[PDB]
Amino acid sequence: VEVCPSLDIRSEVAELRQLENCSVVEGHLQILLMFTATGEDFRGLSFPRLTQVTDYLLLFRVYGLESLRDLFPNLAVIRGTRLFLGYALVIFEMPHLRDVALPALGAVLRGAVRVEKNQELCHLSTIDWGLLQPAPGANHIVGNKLGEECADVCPGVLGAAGEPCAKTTFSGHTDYRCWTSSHCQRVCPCPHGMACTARGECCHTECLGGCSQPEDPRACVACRHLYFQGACLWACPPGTYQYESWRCVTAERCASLHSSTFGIHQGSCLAQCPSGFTRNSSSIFCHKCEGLCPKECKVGTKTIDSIQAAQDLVGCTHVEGSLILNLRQGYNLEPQLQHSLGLVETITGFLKIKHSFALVSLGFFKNLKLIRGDAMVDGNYTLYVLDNQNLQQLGSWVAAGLTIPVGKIYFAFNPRLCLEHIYRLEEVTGTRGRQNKAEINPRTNGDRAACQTRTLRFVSNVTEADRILLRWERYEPLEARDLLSFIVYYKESPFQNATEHVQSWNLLDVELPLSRTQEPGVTLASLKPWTQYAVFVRAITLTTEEDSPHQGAQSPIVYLRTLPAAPTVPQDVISTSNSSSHLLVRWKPPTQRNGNLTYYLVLWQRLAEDGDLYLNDYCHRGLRLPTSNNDPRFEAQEASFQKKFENFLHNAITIPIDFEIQEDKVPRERAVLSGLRHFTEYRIDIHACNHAAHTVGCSAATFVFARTMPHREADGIPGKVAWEASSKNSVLLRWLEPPDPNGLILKYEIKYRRLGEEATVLCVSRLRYAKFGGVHLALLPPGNYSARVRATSLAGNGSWTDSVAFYIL
Amino acid sequence: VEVCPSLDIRSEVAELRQLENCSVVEGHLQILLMFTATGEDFRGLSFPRLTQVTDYLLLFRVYGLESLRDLFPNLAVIRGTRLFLGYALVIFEMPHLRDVALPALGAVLRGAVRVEKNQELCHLSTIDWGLLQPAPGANHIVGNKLGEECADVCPGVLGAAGEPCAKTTFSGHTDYRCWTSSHCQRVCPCPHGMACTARGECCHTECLGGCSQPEDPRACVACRHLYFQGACLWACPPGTYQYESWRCVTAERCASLHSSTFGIHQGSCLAQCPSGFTRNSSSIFCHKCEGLCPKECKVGTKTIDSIQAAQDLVGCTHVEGSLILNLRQGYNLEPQLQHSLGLVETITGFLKIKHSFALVSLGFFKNLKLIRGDAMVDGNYTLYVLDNQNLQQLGSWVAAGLTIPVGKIYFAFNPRLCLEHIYRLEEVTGTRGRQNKAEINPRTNGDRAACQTRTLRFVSNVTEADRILLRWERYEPLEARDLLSFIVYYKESPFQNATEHVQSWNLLDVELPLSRTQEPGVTLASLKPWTQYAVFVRAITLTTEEDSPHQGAQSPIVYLRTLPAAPTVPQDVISTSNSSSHLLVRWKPPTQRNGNLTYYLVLWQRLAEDGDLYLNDYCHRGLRLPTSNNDPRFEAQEASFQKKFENFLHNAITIPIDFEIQEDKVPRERAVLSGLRHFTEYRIDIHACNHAAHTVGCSAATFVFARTMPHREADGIPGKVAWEASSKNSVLLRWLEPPDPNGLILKYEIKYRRLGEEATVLCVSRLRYAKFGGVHLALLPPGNYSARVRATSLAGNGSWTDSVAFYIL
Repeated sequence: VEVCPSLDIRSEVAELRQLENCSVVEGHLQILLMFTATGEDFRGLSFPRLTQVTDYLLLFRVYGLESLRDLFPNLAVIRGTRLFLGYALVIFEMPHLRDVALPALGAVLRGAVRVEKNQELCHLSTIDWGLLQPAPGANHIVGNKLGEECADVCPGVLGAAGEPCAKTTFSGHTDYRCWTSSHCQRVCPCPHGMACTARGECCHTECLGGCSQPEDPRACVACRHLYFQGACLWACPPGTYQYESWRCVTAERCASLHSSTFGIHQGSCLAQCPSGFTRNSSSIFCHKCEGLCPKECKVGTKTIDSIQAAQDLVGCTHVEGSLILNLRQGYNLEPQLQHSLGLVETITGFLKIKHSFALVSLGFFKNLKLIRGDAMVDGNYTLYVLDNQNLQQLGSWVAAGLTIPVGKIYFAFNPRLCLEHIYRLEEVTGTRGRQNKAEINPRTNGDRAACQTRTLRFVSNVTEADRILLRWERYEPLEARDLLSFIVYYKESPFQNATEHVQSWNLLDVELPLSRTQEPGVTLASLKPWTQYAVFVRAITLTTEEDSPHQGAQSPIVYLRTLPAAPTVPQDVISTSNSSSHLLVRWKPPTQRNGNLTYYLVLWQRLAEDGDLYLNDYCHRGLRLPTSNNDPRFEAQEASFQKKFENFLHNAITIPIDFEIQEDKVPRERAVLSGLRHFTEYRIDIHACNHAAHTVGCSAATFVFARTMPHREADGIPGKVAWEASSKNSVLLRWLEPPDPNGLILKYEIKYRRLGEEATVLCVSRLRYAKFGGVHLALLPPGNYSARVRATSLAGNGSWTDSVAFYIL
Repeated sequence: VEVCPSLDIRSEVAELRQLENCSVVEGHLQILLMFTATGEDFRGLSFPRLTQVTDYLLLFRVYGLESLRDLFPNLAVIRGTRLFLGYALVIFEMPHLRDVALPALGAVLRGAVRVEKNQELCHLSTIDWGLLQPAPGANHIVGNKLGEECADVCPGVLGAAGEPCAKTTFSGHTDYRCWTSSHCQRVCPCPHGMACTARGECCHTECLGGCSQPEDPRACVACRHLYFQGACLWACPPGTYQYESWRCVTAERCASLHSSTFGIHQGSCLAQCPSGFTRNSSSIFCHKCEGLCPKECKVGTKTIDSIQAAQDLVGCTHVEGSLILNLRQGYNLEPQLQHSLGLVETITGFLKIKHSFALVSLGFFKNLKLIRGDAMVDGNYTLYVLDNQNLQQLGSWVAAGLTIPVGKIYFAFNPRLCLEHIYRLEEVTGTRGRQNKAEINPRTNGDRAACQTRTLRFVSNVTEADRILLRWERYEPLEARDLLSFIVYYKESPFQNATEHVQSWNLLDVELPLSRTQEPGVTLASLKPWTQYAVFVRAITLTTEEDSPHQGAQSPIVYLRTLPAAPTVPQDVISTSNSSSHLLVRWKPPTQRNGNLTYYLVLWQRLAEDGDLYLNDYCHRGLRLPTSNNDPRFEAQEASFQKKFENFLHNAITIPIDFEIQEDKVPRERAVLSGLRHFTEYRIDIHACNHAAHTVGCSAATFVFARTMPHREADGIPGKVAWEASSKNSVLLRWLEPPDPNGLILKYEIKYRRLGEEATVLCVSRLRYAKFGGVHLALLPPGNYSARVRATSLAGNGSWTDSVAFYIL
């Protein structure tokens, strides 16, 4: 019945009293921030006549509210046309709340239900939103009281208050459905979407929530689809039109309800027609737009100071007022402004542009056509461009596109706006005799900048490893004085796309020589080898004469490439041995390729064992034997030291040409070395390479030391150990040295023992063995003895050999 | 004998051949980067006559070098006057090296020894640097071959080559000292610092390394302190002077050895006198400087493009040439340039300054006094200042400090340099009629900028929570046209120190109104509450007239403070209960104080237990009982939701004014609550506060829920359980309810059993107990029975009571 628009209530229980004359809310109902409220105030407060909310219901921090069983005892239908971030029912941070208690709630047509952060509210898990919501899968009910902490008691089940009611399943829990401990959900047997009554018989289909009589559209308490004159209908009668997607009102009635921009397109009296539809003065029909929507925006004198300030005028076509641009802190604002401004076609007031240090061009007014100037600046000025430090192009809204009915233009203190553009604008405007001098006079605008940009062509280029010399043709300063100097912009551009005038570039001044020959030239230095550089030049040609054509000149962006140099040393060289005659090497590409990497030059050299291990006794002073490589591969002073030695290595180059260095070339970053000796150390040099036949050469070495795996039977003693007895209790035992041991042999451990007793061992060094060709045994009891021999090499212990038996008498 | 200056050898074994005519090196000997070298080349190469190196010895990547026993068989003394980063002997990354082998090395007077990354070099740990170095604690010997991997064999100990030698301790290892397997260290018994001979008798004290005859200074092979004519002396004879800290040469001899800037101060013929000493044309004595050192620097035409380019001229006083300044990319270069330039007093050539976009002032020439202009720019120009976009002050090198003998000055295209400074410079120079017009004419320099800075005083200030209104006195534009507008710089400065003109400031343009009243004014907005802002204003007053005094005006930096507002909600509230009647609360300060925090308002409210737990049976459908608080304290859609509710709370304020809210004020960020009930829940609201008597008020609540600890004996049943028998086998057992249970009682578990058999239990709800005041027992065999009762509350189980005995017949 009553319109009752969307309303918000805060801070006062008395403020709640604006719902006495309310029946259905044509919006959203918000109740929030109730600090000075107790249970006594809410116990005696009720709104029984409220029965429908259109948009959504929000409750937030309403102190002292125990339950909603008294506030909304008849709230049946929540339309949910407009959603609070997708939620039609929000109950957030509500102390003293215990149960939702909406016994008369029939359905929620659209929207999710969010009930979060109510540490005292429970009695929620005992209800199903399936009968209420069409999709109760979007509900977000977390943070409340623990479900098992409170007993979700419905009037049935146990010895509760009284008569029970129906039970339903929501998420596999076929349990009783109850709102509170006294009132439970009204569930009646009939197909979905049909309100019922006290008798239980479900009413007419168009009914929603409840009804007074069965099978009667006029008896509905809330029309499901459309409402009109106490009747429920699928669509409005032909004499009416839809409103708020929930009621029917005549064209005049809905026109009065919105009392200029409202429209009734497609059977719906909306506040504004959507894109492509508009109306001006005819009957209230949103007809199709021709090619665009002529949106009209009204501002008195809108001052623009940034992109956001101009974002208000987006989509505007006819501006009813004046514009005052002032953009000093921005940068590259042309695209953003063109996004915001540029659909404007007519400006009723003046246009002014002051102190726009960031406005390179006025090209964001492409569709600007008319400046009527009904309201104009003091002194009778319509276009007022003043103090623009760098404004060159002035845009393309010229050549009969413009017309200015009344007022004069005023260009002052625009140094980089040469007078040809302003004179062209005056010519195409059609008003020339309206103004006078001192308004477009020179000495303030038109100097400095150029009008006709000439072209300077590079004559000579020389490229070095870290230096580029350029020479362009000499450009005479036309006018005699015309003090000029060139400025070269050079930057590092990996690709062949670059933009002029814009920082990223490197600027370098060059004064031209005073002669006819020896063109200006320039020598860029400190450039990385094999790097593409974008270079161009520009003439400054600043002059002070009154009437003179500036005619600045510049050059196209040209891309040059420096000569390649030797690359850096390979990094992280890892060597391993998976066999007794093979080596595997891996590494990483150099940190500075300095060209196109082609391959890696790998050299390996066999290293002879040091003479230290040869001539000395090893029966005493044992050492830690070397092990084969098994690497798993499947502060300021120190830094200065490494930096100095890196600078030393920077000048190191390599010409790609028991001790014999063997070389190979490997395309990938991994190498396999074969044909190596067993248990012999090798030094590996790895140099990254590129096109070095004509270049300085390959990189420097990154040598590592790798030892191959020992052989299993390289220590085996050839032949059989021989014996020679003597009459003086001594015996000589002779055995031949192994032919190819693991590097070298160290000692001989001979095991001898008399038959029956324990075993004895003896260590003999190489010199002692070679002195007599074997070992001597003396001062032993007579009898039959047995002896065994074994060789020991750098790899480790050898293999025992066949025993020899001798006799002593 | 031979001078043999410091030399570096690279890349060629033949390049090593520059030491045949060398006896003592007057510098450092570097041997590095020997790629194409094998052991055969070095086996037949020796330098027996080299016996001393002054600075240091460096070896780096000399392939094929096995030992230095043949390269330097007589190198005895390393002076170490100049150190390679503190090291006198460096051997880095040396493949094929096996042993250092410096048998004749006597001592290293100064410097550490570094031997790193020699995977094949060993035979180092068997030597002591104590007899060689005065402090062998600075040695850095890591990364070589493992000490235990190779046998440090000296000619003694085991069955080595031959005659042994002495043993010494270095780091607690009293072991033999040996250079190689054939030659060991020469150690002779005598006090330190005394060379000995083959006989072993230590020679004269002045001897070092070795000697030919004992007790003879003329027999030394290398003089320890000073050398002169084959004699070793502590100091030079009076007819000579020191050189390189190692020899004596006459004044004429050392003058010829340095053949202009050399000096012989304090008995040492140095290449240049230190700070405070200099000589010009007299005898070669570095006398004391008067107040500064007149360092003279010669440059032809030095072009400066950055601070580093000007750092060459540091410390220069008399510049012999011309200077061409060009600083376009820098910022705030005045201090750095004053550090570099500023000691210059005379410039023989011209001075030119072109395109210096970063040169605000010429104040970095404080000591500049004369510009002779021997070499001068074309057109007879000595001072050539051109195209300086923002150059105002021109420095303080004026007022008779300057004089220009010949040439003219030329100031052009300096917009921000008003003509008064240039005219003053011309007046103090003394040359006015030398020049003419078109060289200091207006229309290029002197416009835009001001000369006499006026003062604008703020008239009115109004401060709001997030808005500041200012009004300053109206400044008429003197000259009629004089188009002017004010610019206000405002920034957030916590303290009262700030610098003008410099970005950090926020710029805002203000056009002055066209009237006599209503001073210009400005309204800064979007400002944080209770934040100090530095504000000042500046008049632009740009004009185009020929002869007019610009007379710009600005205002002093004034600091304003905005009004305070309510603070944010306290964060991270943690509540706990350490007792049955106390609560402890902690939190954190608000993220935005919005003033000076004074205290926290803490409210607590007792929460009654929900009526759900009262009227329902608890013998079935058990729940999870609540637990007392024991907290240990010793996506886009969600974010938008929280943001919207934070915006809702932003307008929430709190006036600092079974259900009773009790309030308190706490200065610290922690509160203690006492006098609470046992096992009763409490809601705690915490609001940060500040001076809110006149402000909008305190912050919003941050309530938490806390339950006190349960009482130990609150469930105890008062009195004694009574019994009443009946003739129909039934008995009634009555017990009184506990007076103050933990919240509420839930059920009664009564335990009864016949004497002899097992025990039985029975559950009774509150309603059943209250129906008859107790429990009933029926249908039991006759006999003497005993029963016990217990109470159960929300906290948990209670305490058992005294039993009651009854009889059935």
